[PDB]
Amino acid sequence: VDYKLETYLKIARLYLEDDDPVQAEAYINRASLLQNESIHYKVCYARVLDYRRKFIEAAQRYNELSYKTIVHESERLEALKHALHCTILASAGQQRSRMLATLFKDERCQQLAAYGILEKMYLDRIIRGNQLQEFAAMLMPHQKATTADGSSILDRAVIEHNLLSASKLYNNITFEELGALLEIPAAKAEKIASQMITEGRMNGFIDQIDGIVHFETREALPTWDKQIQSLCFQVNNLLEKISQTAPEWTAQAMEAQMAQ
Amino acid sequence: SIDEIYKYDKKQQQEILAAKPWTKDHHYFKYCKISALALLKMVMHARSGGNLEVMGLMLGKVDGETMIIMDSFALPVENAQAAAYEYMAAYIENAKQVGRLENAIGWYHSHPGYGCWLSGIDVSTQMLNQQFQEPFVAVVIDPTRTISAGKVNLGAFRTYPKGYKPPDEGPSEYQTIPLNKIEDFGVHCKQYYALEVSYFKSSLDRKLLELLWNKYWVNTLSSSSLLTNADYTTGQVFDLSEKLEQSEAQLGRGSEDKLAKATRDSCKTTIEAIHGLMSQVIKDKLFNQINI
Amino acid sequence: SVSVALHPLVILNISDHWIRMRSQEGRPVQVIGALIGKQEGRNIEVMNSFELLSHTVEEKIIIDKEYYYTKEEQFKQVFKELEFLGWYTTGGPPDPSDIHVHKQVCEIIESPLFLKLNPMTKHTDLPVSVFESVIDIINGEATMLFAELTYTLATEEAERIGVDHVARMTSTVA
Ligand SMILES: CC(C)n1nc(C(F)F)cc1C(=O)Nc1ccc([C@H]2[C@@H](O)CCCc3cncn32)c(-c2ccccc2)c1
Ligand SMILES: [Zn+2]
Repeated sequence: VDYKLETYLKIARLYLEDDDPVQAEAYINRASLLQNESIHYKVCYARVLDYRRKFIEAAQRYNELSYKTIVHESERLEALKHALHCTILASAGQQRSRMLATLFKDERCQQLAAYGILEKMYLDRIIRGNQLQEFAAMLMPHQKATTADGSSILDRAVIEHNLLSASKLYNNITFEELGALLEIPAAKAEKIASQMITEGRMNGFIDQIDGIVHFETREALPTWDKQIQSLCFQVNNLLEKISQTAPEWTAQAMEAQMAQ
Repeated sequence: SIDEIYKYDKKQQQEILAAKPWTKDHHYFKYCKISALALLKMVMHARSGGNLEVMGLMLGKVDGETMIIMDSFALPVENAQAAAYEYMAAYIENAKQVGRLENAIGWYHSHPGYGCWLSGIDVSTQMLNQQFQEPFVAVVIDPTRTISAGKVNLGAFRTYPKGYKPPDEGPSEYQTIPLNKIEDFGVHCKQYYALEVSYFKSSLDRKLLELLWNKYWVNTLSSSSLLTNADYTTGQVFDLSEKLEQSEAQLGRGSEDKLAKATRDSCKTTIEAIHGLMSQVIKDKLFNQINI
Repeated sequence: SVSVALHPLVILNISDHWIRMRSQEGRPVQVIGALIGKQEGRNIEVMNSFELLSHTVEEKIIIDKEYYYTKEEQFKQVFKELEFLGWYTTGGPPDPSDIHVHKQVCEIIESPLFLKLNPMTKHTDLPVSVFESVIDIINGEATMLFAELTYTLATEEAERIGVDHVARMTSTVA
């Protein structure tokens, strides 16, 4: 009945702990046929997907298993931790953005050590060196996927995120300051910025003689219109707050008096 | 009971259709009434179309000498028959089970930047439609002149039958038609007549619009229309220069008095520009001149 | 937390739907529909809205999914760039029926919005209220609640002209 399934799960978990994932995935796929005839199966599948450099699926599985009420609170928090870790270093895309939004909307995410990086990725902020250092410290070795020549995927993705987020604070920036803010050599900063602009990820242009990369222009008349709109929004909100925090009194009496 | 226009009775519509009075007279329908929602739907669809032409259908009913339009929907048109009629039938079938009981009463399409009139193809299409399915009406919208003039440019026309020659009686307000569409406007101008257009809305719509104006004035106060339409004015100036060239050629020798028409077009464009400037002058006086 | 922009066309659609159903059936009746629009980054913008077909069994509302997918293909034929965003209804404060219908809707899109209009109101503010669903754990049970979002009004020139023309309804400098 379930003895064979339990033995298969035990063998798969032992092979996974032995860093032999091929046989574990094969055994999990074989046992999935008999699984439906009847909790730990989902955990094993999520672990297998995590071990195959497929991070968005593992994150989704871990999040959907974090809501199981038949599981202890600590294990639910651990599953949330795994989902967050797989989401942060998952490949960039729309599904990753939806996953980040779902995790940000979760209150239980506020008691984890990787929540700050989740907030910085979702809200388009600059991730400094120390935060990434601690994140790499808390990562398990199979997560750190690096090419043979180097160029760690996580570090490159963090550099791209930092440069995109710095595109929203600066009107223009030199190469030296961009390399000091990304903590990379200025030549590498110029190369990364040029590559990013070429593929259409960003809007901007590079003046090499001046050594300046210029982001969006923010022209004058549309800026004037936007500032006018914001000022009128302030007026409307102030009136709403005055009227809803202190009725009768000034609000309605002066409204009527102005009408009269 | 302003909402009574929204109540639909099928028996009266069947009786009117079976006792068609429009088959005897020809200048029968002279009033068009459009709901606020339908008009807004057409305007948004035409604006979303861009600089191209978009066409859709128009559901509604009839009431005496009045054509009432209640809703609309957009045909795909990426097509006359085939795809367009498949979409029409499927949409009507889908919408009949959610509360939309009315059937088609017309078709609408946009004329971006060259007025509201029926070309030769539009006249032929309207003749074909009125031959088989009656009553019918053709609504033409200019989504670009609406922004420039601050006025909704819309016109509901109905086409005279072939072989009928009405005796004059055409007011024919002046329309600034571009040079390449003047000839098309001339041959087919007496084959159709325009219906006077009015608009209506319900009570909840009125209340919602009144409550919406309390926060919608911000967008009016921060419009800056001088930048939203900068290519339209350039095209208008090009057409006006060509018309001036033709009027000069007419002057060198020796429409009627083409100089007057060119002057009218120049005046319209210039007045639109000055209106756009004075709006910004008012904004500058209000907001920037409070220098503390 | 997303930032939502609203178009007056959606409010007109909802009000017209309510008026039509109330006039046809003879008594005021709650309506249920859908919203479409475009999301850029974290900013949502609700453009249009189409009615939806639903049934009532026992005391619960069941959304007809086949009709929804038919209408989804129909609107995708025309508005290619527009995407499903959430649903709308008419009423007052959120109720457990809205929770049940939102649970039903969540099977279609991961994070739908919830728009509620109040057709019978006494205050001097727009009765449109926008909510998002947030999952929570209470006494070891997984429930969901509504968190309200602050919405604005989208700026479109043709939309502004049309709404102004509708609101007023009757020289050149003058
Ligand atoms: C009601 C519609 C579907 N219809 N029914 C029947 C009839 F055969 F039954 C026939 C028809 C029908 O497609 N008419 C028509 C004719 C011409 C155009 C375009 C055509 O010239 C090329 C563009 C220039 C133009 C300026 N003004 C009309 N056009 C359109 C049309 C309008 C807007 C978007 C796409 C097409 C429709
Ligand atoms: Zn036409």
